[PDB]
Amino acid sequence: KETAAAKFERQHMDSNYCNQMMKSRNLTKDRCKPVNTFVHESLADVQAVCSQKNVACKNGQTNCYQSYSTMSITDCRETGSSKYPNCAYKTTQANKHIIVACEGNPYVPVHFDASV
Repeated sequence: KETAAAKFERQHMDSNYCNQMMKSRNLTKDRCKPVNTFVHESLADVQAVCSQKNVACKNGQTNCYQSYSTMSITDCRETGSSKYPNCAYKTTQANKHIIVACEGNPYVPVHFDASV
């Protein structure tokens, strides 16, 4: 069973698209997840953000880090009409800075806090 770091990778890493990938990565096989972001950068370059700019997370904890550069991301957002089993997503591609919460040793991303 998955570690938090493994779950982050299955849910967000990817070095219509959103309906296909959300199903493939087991996000919408048994529920419709409202939002999810996929990052199209190498895993090592996303893991490298845990030593970049320290910032407060949305919740006030301080183990969040913002990437110095923008990264290629796809945002998947459920339509207003979506209902399990027929989940449906609006796909938006963008190049944005990512903010991840990091934990562990090695200190690696375990939550996607935001893109900016």
